[PDB]
Amino acid sequence: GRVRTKTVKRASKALIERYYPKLTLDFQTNKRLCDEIATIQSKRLRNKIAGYTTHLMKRIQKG
Amino acid sequence: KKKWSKKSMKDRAQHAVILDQEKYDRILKEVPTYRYVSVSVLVDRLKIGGSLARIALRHLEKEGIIKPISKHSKQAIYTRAT
Amino acid sequence: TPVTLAKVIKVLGRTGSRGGVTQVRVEFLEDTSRTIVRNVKGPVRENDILVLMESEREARRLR
Amino acid sequence: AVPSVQTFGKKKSATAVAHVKAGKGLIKVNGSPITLVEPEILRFKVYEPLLLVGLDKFSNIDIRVRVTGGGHVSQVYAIRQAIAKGLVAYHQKYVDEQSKNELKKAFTSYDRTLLIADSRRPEPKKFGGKGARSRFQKSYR
Amino acid sequence: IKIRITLTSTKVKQLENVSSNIVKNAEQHNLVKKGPVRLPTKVLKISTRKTPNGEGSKTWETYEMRIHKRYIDLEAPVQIVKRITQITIEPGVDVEVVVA
Amino acid sequence: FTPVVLATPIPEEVQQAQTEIKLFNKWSFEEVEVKDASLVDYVQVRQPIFVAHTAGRYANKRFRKAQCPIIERLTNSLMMNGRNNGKKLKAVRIIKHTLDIINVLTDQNPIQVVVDAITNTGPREDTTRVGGGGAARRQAVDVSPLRRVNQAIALLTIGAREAAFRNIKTIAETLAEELINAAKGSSTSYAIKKKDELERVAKSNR
Amino acid sequence: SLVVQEQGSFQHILRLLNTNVDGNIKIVYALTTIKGVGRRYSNLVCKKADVDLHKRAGELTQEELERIVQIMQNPTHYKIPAWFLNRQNDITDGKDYHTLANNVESKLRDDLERLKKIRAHRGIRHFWGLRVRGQHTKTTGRRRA
Amino acid sequence: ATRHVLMRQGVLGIKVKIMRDPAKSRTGPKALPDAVTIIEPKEEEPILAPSVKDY
Amino acid sequence: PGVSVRDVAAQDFINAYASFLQRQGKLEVPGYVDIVKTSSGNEMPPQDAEGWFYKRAASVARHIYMRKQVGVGKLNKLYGGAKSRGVRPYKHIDASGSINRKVLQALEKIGIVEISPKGGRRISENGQRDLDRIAAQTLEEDE
RNA sequence: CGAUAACGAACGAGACCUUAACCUACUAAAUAGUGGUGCUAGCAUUUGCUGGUUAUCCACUUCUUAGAGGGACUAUCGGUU
RNA sequence: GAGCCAGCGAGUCUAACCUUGGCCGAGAGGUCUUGGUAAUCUUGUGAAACUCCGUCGUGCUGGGGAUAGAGCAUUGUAAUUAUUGCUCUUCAACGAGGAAUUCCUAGUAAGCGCAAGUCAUCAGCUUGCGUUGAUUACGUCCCUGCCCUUUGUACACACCG
Repeated sequence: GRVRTKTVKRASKALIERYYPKLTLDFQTNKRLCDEIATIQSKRLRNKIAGYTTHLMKRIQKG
Repeated sequence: KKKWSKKSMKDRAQHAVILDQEKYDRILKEVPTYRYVSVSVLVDRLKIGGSLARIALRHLEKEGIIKPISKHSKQAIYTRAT
Repeated sequence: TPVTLAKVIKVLGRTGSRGGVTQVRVEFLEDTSRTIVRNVKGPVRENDILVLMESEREARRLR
Repeated sequence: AVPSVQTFGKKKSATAVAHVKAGKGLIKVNGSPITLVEPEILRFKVYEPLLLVGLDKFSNIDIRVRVTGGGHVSQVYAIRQAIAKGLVAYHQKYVDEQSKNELKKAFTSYDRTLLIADSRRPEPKKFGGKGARSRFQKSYR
Repeated sequence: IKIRITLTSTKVKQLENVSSNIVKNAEQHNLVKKGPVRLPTKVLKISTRKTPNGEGSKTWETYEMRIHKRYIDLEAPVQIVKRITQITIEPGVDVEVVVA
Repeated sequence: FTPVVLATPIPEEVQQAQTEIKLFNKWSFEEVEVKDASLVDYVQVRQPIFVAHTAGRYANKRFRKAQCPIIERLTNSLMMNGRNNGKKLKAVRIIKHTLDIINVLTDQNPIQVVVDAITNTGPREDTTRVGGGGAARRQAVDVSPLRRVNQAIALLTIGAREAAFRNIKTIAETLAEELINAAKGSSTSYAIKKKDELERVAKSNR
Repeated sequence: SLVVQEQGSFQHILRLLNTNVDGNIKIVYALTTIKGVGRRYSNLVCKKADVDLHKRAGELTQEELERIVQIMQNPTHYKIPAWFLNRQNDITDGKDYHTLANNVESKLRDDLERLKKIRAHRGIRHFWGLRVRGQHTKTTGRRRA
Repeated sequence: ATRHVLMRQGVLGIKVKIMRDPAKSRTGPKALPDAVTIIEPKEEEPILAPSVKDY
Repeated sequence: PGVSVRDVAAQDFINAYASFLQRQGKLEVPGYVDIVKTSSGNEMPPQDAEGWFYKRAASVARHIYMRKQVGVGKLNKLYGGAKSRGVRPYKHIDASGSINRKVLQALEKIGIVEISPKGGRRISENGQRDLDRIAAQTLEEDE
């Protein structure tokens, strides 16, 4: 299935904790700021983290 | 050993492999009113070997009664002329 | 061969002891909105027409 | 100079590269014209795009194709993908986007394979069997 | 003079920094060249059983040795040639030059 | 219509196939409206093709085999029994000859005769197992339209195959006569006999 | 395309060298029906006999058939390459012979009993009815005994 | 590492496995895939007004 | 328009060429024709027994012309094929090098082919002109 | 996901690596190809088509390889929770 | 008879490997040469199945090729209980397989051949490669077994208790 592990979810959680203004709802810019703002040893992992952060930013923007 | 088959005899068909004047004018007058014609049609409906069937197909498409629509090998397809 | 043409509007679920059959809700086309619930062999989903060799039976379940 | 492009069509192992330019309306494949592809039914299969759009779009353009790799039928699919991509490339490069897009719309609405390629790349074989999934046989007694 | 340098190793990044300092040395000295012609990689496969004895499942392992080969063509007079050969000896990579 | 020429000459009949409507070499995929409103949407017309061979990704999803062209499904069913695995070229060859045989006889559209035949030989009610414990029993149920299509094509192909086995009547013509028999409804065709056998056993175990 | 009507010249069966031969079939495979001759030698000797292969067996002439058998019992005279023969460099003469319809089983028994009388391995295997060519005999072939 | 050792009663196998720290690698991956770093953004005192500093 | 073997079809052209050569005088024949199986794998000899040398000749002239340089080895791997090794599974096997050498030497005699350096044979200009010119004659033959 | 006498953790899974696919975007190359020039063969010659040619050179990297890289994260939309 | 298209991969230095070409031989094979330490030459591995034409004819028959007989070559110090190959001849079971049972959900099954491992010679074996390419599901626990929980137990070499 498309479910994701705790490294993804906790990383996404922490980035939205202390970087909510600097990022946004756009998958592309979230990836292109993720690459530098958090050192990640896997490109596929970076993409997964970016996707979940955008999921949570859509949730935050309505409610 | 055991077989699980029966293997009885049959006619051991005597399809012609050469012909005579009776078979010749027979096939000349009887092969029309056969909207579909092929090697197998002549064999099963006229009780002739498949070589005669093929050679007669060449003969009949040369004079012109049977109109081919496909002259592909292993399957020959003819109508009749009208 | 008097048959009945009826259309599945809902699929209830797989039945048979081996998941080999299904339960469906089927609406008669002649005299519409008179429903019935019946069985199917092959793959099927909603809105799907099906011939019935009789109309007046409803097998509930099976093992 | 010349108005010309060079595209391709891939397959299982077959790559068919096609050069297109302004000519006199000729089509060739391995130096042999389009009517000599010779699976003799797949011939119509490779005629299909130009029949869909009509030979009007081939009036003063010459296409020459060269093919390698795999079976006869794989070569055929590679050829038709190559000429479809090359015609759409020619109308991307010099002719207007309207003609290109309606052309490509017809090609895709007929079949996705003429432009996009079959990505079913073959699975390897593993041990334990003759193939990728089929194991040999179990015996107990 | 018409030399050809070639490298025949397996440790990729070693070979690649070798080719890189070679070509930047060559281009800083402003010498003709081709690029690093990267040949097809050759994978040596040895496929055998895991089991020393005969029993267990028939489980096969396939070990591989990946070999990478590169080469460049150069022109330079003999003194700079021999200095270029005696420099850029990085371990793991095997090197050889030929002429004509 | 105008016959347009180019530097490489093309045959004029295929130019005709180009200008009006795509077809076979001869036959017209239109006016093949089927009689069974159940089996429509699980047959495939009004998207014509020249060849009965294409690398359609049909077995990835569930009902993508319904969107496959029906005559392609017939070809795909013909190549089996081991020795004829693969060999789609001989499959489409046998289809070409079979359709020509059907159309020299019964002079309407042989595509029409294959769709009327498959909806004729559709099995409509089947039977299924109930377990029991110690002993198994049956119970008769209804059938999906897609399964009618699949069963009809399987029945027709296998009947023509075993009819063609060990006799002079070639597979093309034996398929054609099986098709026209199933088309009219013959009670002499393998397909119809297996069909009403199954419907009878269903009726019993109703 | 050639069609011609066969009259009483045809015969359903015929005779060649102490062996019945079937008409109503192709001559080359009719010849193969005779023992001591297979498809190769039959086709070869029909070409050397200079006669139609397309024609069947029963509808042939006695001059054709005697010409054929004349070739068959002295082939090397009729310029056959001398490696077609089924007994080349015979043990008793060193000549290249062709054994035929009746002589085949005879000469078979002849060289077999030669091995049997010189007490050779192959001879004793032929005697007991075992396998002679070094086969495995443990597993395969129980349904001959 | 794997080793054999011979006592009078027979052989004893020893094996040793040592996982070093990734961060001290000095060549290769300096980390682990399921380990990531979340660097701190320096918080900023706000504008409090619009204003400009010229060069 | 201009014509070449690649412009004309394959089997009919070889048929027309081999027929032209069988009518065209004295080519060359080995002498062991109507004897041999043309391979090690072919379980029988050919059917057009008086023919089939000319078919082989026409095909090799076409084949060499399409290509640049070939050898009797390449020709054997080309013209042979599957063998039924009885019970044992099929296998590729090479055809009769004597047949291919002899048809090539016949072609060198008539001059269609020409021995070529860097190994092999090659189409001559005489071979080039008469092969292409027979191709021109053949695609107008049907009318 | 959360529920909660449990809190916080570790191994396994996932992550990771290889291989297969995509890149007409970078580095490029007679030990891979492409086009063009000359030399040259054939057919039609009317404009052309099909070829051969490493010392004939000129250019390009789409196909071919490899290096660094990019790309998919279920993106977007609609239901369901 | 013609057409006739792959991919993975292996190769000689103080040795005798892959071997192209041309010449002889029906063929196996021999011969004199060549190229290659390899994207370079073997090799575009011109593979097979396939297609196009004909011959065949429903005939244990041109299906099928065990079984045997004679001869010609190669490998090897040595081939005898035939290494292998080539040629001719002999042409037996086998007419789709009984209770049963195996593998399989996509370029997968299945058909097809190819290289490598073994190797002086010997593939019906294996490991990989590509060529042609389906039908049938998107489910269930009914069979065979697995995982978690609840429950029962006179079980603990643990239900073969």
